[PDB]
Amino acid sequence: MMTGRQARAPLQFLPDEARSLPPPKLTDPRLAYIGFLGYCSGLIDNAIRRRPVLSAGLHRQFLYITSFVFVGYYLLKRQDYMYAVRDHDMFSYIKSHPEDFPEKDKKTYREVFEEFHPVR
Amino acid sequence: SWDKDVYPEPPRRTPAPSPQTSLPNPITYLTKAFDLLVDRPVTLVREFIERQHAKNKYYYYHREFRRVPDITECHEKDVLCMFEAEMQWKRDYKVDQEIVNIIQERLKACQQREGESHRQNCAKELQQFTQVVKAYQDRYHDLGAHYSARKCLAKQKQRMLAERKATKEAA
Repeated sequence: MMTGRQARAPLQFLPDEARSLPPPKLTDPRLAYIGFLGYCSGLIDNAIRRRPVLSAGLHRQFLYITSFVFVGYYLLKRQDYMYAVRDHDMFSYIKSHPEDFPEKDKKTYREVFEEFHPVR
Repeated sequence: SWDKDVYPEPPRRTPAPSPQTSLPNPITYLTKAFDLLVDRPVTLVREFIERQHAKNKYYYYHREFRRVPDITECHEKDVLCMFEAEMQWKRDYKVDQEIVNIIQERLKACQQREGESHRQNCAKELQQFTQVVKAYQDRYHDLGAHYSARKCLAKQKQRMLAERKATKEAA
């Protein structure tokens, strides 16, 4: 759908316009969820190799959490960039073509008529 | 206490006791024993409780709601005004339910108070009950469990259309 939009600047993870958007906070709920996923993967790594799950390998669990948080932060930044691109294209296309989006006469309920279906 | 205009009651007319025999009735003796052994300590305890309540006084108020424009001056699919209109309509609906409850309580009180002449002495209460029941039925009946202001408006519009058409037939 957006294949022609990213056709003049190909293979760009985050273009220059992405720097005009506010970056995600480090206390984001999605970033915390991705870090929790990394911690769960560290616990599974401890479990499937017959190790104490909550005790063995603290450095490995910390590396798991850090790598997950890093990748998740970059992915979230790309996601908000592409949603902003979608909204910008939508509003530009609405503004460029006024005849296809006519304003509707918003009537009140004293003029409209709704059929009454009794329950009895 | 309560207000006597909302809950009307006729002034009572109690006959005087004029006995025709010499045997003393036990009702008077038991009544005198009742204000002796029962009414005096109960009233003393209530006086003490009332003094303790008069030592520490505070108030509470009846919540008042201003009038918001109803659904007839609300734009369709404009939830900001329709939400307020529907809230006002539901508050009014509960108030009307309690009004009909008050009239039913009036009718039952009239019947019990009059006793054996209830079907003559309670004509006004029965007429008031019939009027308020007719208006409630014309206002709120046959809406369903998912009632809203729009269904009530549609029912009222259909009723006025039927009334206007029936007037036009007989004109």
